[PDB]
Amino acid sequence: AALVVDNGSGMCKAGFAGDDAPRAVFPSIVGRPRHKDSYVGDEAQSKRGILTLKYPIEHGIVTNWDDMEKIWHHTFYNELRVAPEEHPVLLTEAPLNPKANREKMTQIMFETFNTPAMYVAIQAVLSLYASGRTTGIVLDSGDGVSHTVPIYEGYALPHAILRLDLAGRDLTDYLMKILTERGYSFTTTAEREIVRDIKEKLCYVALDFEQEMATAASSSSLEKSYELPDGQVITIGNERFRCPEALFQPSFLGMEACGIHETTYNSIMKCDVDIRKDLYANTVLSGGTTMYPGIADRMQKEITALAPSTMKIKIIAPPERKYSVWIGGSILASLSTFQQMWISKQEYDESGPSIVHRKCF
Amino acid sequence: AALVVDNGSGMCKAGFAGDDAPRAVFPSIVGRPRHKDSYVGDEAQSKRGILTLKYPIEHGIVTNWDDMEKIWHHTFYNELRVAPEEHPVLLTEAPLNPKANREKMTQIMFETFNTPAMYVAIQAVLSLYASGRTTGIVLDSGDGVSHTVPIYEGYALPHAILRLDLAGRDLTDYLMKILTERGYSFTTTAEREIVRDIKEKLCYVALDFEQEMATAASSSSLEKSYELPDGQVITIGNERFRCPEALFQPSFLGMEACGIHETTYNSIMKCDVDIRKDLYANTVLSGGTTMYPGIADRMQKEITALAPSTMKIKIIAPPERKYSVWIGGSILASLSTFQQMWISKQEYDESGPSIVHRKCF
Amino acid sequence: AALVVDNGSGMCKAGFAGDDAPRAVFPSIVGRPRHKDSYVGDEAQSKRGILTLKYPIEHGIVTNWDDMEKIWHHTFYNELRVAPEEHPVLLTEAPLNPKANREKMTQIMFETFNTPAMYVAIQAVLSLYASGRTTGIVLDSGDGVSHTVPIYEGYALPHAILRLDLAGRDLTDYLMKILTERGYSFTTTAEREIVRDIKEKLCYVALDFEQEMATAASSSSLEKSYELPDGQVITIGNERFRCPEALFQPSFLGMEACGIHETTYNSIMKCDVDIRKDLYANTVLSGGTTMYPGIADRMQKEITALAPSTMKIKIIAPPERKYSVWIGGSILASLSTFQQMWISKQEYDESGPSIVHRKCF
Amino acid sequence: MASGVTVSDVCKTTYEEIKKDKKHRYVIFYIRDEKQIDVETVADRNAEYDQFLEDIQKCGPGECRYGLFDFEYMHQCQGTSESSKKQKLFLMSWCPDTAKVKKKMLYSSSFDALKKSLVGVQKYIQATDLSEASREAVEEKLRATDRQ
Amino acid sequence: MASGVTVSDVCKTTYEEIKKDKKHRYVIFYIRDEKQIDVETVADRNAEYDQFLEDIQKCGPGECRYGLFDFEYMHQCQGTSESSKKQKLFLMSWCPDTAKVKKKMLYSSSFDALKKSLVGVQKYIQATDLSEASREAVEEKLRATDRQ
Repeated sequence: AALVVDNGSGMCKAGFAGDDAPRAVFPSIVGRPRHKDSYVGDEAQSKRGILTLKYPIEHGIVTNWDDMEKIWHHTFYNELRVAPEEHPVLLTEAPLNPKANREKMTQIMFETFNTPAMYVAIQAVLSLYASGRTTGIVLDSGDGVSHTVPIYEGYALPHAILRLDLAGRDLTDYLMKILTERGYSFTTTAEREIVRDIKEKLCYVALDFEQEMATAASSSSLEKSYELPDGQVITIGNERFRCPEALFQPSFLGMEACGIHETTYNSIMKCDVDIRKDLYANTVLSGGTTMYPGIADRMQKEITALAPSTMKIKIIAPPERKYSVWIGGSILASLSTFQQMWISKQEYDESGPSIVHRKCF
Repeated sequence: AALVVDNGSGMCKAGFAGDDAPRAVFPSIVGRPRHKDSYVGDEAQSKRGILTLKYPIEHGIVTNWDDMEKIWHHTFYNELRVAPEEHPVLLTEAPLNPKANREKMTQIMFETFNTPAMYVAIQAVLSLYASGRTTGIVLDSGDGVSHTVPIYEGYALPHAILRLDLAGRDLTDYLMKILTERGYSFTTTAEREIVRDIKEKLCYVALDFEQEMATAASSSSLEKSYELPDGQVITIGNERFRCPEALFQPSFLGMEACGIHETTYNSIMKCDVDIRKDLYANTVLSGGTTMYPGIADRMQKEITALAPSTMKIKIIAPPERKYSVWIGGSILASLSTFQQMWISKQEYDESGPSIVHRKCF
Repeated sequence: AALVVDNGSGMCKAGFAGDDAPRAVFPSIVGRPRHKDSYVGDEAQSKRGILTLKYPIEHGIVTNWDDMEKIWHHTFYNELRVAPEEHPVLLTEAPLNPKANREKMTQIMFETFNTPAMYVAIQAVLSLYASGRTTGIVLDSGDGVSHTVPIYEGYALPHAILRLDLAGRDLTDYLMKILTERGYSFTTTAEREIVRDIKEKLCYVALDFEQEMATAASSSSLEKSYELPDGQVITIGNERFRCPEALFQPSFLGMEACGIHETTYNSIMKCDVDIRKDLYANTVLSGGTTMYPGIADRMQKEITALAPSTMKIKIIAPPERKYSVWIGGSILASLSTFQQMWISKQEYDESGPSIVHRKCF
Repeated sequence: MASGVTVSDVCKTTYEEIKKDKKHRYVIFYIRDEKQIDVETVADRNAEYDQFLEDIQKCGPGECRYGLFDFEYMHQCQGTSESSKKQKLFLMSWCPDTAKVKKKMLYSSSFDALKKSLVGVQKYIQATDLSEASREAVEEKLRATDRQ
Repeated sequence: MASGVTVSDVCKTTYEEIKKDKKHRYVIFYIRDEKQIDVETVADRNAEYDQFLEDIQKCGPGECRYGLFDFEYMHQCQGTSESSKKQKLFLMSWCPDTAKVKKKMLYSSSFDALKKSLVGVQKYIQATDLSEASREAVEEKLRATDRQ
């Protein structure tokens, strides 16, 4: 079975082709003692009090290759417990990944991990295909970054790809801040995970933010309780929908950026007029940060308001969209006919790392 | 004369506008018998052996309004001995105070205490203005909490405000602990006040902590004596500078937080690049916990090390910074031209508690 | 065989590694004539009428090194009748022992007693390990002091260690007082030992103190008799359980402190949320003052009431807990593999007294 | 605090066979002659957790052991209808309350040596009775580390 | 221990006039007919402490009284160059050593009644001679409560 590795800014997802879900999901972080020489993933996270933590992927782009190799090492040997030299490997990449990074990735797989074959796939394209479409726009929002990626007949349109450096991690921080305003103080990293858990379980996107604020002021109907690990029960009110509102209004975080609905709209407008209709009618949500209840409806509403009146708007929110990228890769790599599509070690030895551009794009 | 009330987490400061210093300074605590129905301030503190003591303000935020009303009642009738219905009242608030709390405060002043007029001012902004500046960053450290508050042209920048739940009270506790290690045991609340007194009289911030530790190990030159109320003389050594070191190294208290120098730096970095230069050149210290000898120099040194090399660094430590917030309010409220700036009872009756946001911000 | 010396505030325990119990147990006191130049241990105690008695260890901390050397001299030459220069020596220390004291101890062993090797171990850690655990919280209550010591994976958590200057000696004094109220007068030191004996033989901890008081008032079923050395028989009633109640309610002694159950709880709460569950489920009792019948049940009850409802509570009261610290040291030091763990005289000569921090912690 | 007890090479080898090669499901360690941690029992890859509990206790109610287990459980990510199989290695210190103090001291003071020798273990579990070693108890501990 | 002596309403009224209204500086109380504490002397707001000492002793060297005073003094907060005016109410029990035992017993056993009736007094002062009632002595006691 081939190995499938989705390289996220904040989370690494890894498993075996053909599986319905990744086997391993862990933070993409490397920790080193402030005063093993290094810790990776959950282990690093559990020792965060004494470690300096770094992310080798920043907003979808690998910026630290030494640490990235450690992440992959940890993925293959510690999480999946396999020898990579025995398995073809499919890796995902973010949109707009530099060519040099792609080549470096290819080099490390063949030369450092000695994989027999490898393939690189764009995260947004996998997600789109997994939805049965070849033409549409993907709003991909993970832990570290959000992208709008227009795709036409299977080809991403680089000129029209937009990036918002706002995603799940930022929202967790934001929630921490506004909970503090309510009187709950979460100051430690461990506590941050608790807040993340609160966010993922209790937060939602309001259809009408102002109306929801009014409701929250006049009634306790929107309040939910959360039991902390120490047994204390806290009550969360309008923080539930204020937190993800930051996606639509980045100003909540002090960012001078357009929200995800406007960004999506702007991405479509950067495309040729003849394909815009298709993009409006095929907006696919992907990534963990798109799992908020109500987000699809809110997107539908907001895009309808921005688009020409005659335009059909369709937001697609697959249920499995948390792992859509990985699932797409898993299915693809499990096909017997896909075996011919791999970059082989032999091909790499003959053509060098630049072969990745010919075989995968 | 208007009344000025600075609402601190640990201390309440109150007096008359135009005065050079508050008339009353007392603990912001309410005590109730464990087995008058309640005691406030010094009285509560003097009976602490038989009372359960609570702070209605936690880290700058009012969390108990019933008790807060008692504090104010005690302020007006017991400490200042005035009828609040005859005096306009200026109240201070911490940065990031929730809107709801501001409104509640406004409601209580007009409806419970029947003040003819009131105004709310942000503590850090008052301190900055009192230094003749409208742009800078304030390190406000009181009894219960420390804040870094960047201010640009008179407006606090909420996204860049950072909080450290470490201040004077924590240091007093810490000093108690390390004195115990030396063989002095202070276990009672009364004794805690003694330790506070020791801290405020004898403690200082070392420019170089490691060097100072070495000096303390090799010589008794840094030792100071303190006469206890019972006549016993104790000797304090390296505890003198270890105690306030906790501000720069919160790990001394077991806290996973950045020290006040790093926090200040981090606050500046959260601001727009174009105003950072102004913030570096205008760092204002405010609050009782900033009264340690050497703290300004230490801050200067530490920020210089963190900031770009071309950056001018200026730490401002006004002599009156213990009460800078109150003094600023006192002066402001004493101006004849300020009379037009008050929220009047009439305005409150017409617009409700939300008027505070329009008139004071 | 190595020598094992447990340095208690009130009692010194000493013997040979591998033994099941200490060979010598004696008061840690030095006496000098008010008007041999000095007497130590039982000898000092037997001459207490004409001697001024001092404790060189106060609440677990050595405060008088001259006297401590006499105690050790007495331990090696008088009690164990061995030459320390021929034996490695394991010494125990209380939690939060100052580094300087540790170094001084190390210096005295190598330079004054010329031991070939030495090791220092923390009392609470030894006790925990002796129970087969590496993670838990130890309630260590000896003659002079009680500690709650959270330990995680073999490391004590200094920030969460709490001390109660109430233990066996205080209880003996208290019992003397309340027996006097019943009409029995014990005024001499010799008589105090009798009271200690009464306390250790007859006293117990009530599960429900109020109910037990009611029972004692309505029936003589709780009364026990004790024959004095002169043949007189005295009857002890509700003093039997009032005395150790002082551990749970220090107010019985006029102390403004939390009882041992609250102190334990408070210690746990000072720890990270992720380890609290382990601490609740692994509370180990250690020390002579924990030998009261019923104390484990009472602790179980009280902690259950304080802890979150979902929390599993387990109190561990080993039968040998009177000497758990010493036994742990005895076993450890008897292992052939432990020989590599000693600080050797050579290492000390090369590195000085600071070597103790590297080799033992 | 350390006993000075060493870890045999076979322990490291067996550990690699479980972690990397997935040749075995679990291994039980014991301290030989109070001097060295060694391998007592190695179970095949298809062995179940119940067998692990039986093996770790097989030498009597007062006997202490260490156990390494490659634990498999189903994990459902919030928001996804799909359960994925997770595998985590844990290392258990088994020191029953019925054990003698000497044995308890020996095993507790030697545990760190074993931990340091076996790099990559996800969770360390302390157990003194079955309530702490049960499948449910262990799984709960392992899940507590699951990145939401 | 209590004598059963009651406190007149006028005492409470006068107390409020001093504490809240700042109408008067101090008041001297006495026990009328051994039955009730009542107001003897009320001094204007501008009265000084020396006058208070004179008034409380005015009835003779063996006479006991109670005195309430709104005491003003300058307080310099550590670290601040600015002295602020502090005002604290104290209640003094004046029982000179020269007083007869009966009077001493009466006033000492009635003091608690007065304390309970006058809520908000910051400091209670016991004085048997001038060394205990002097401005310096009183100020020292009042400062001892000053939050550093």
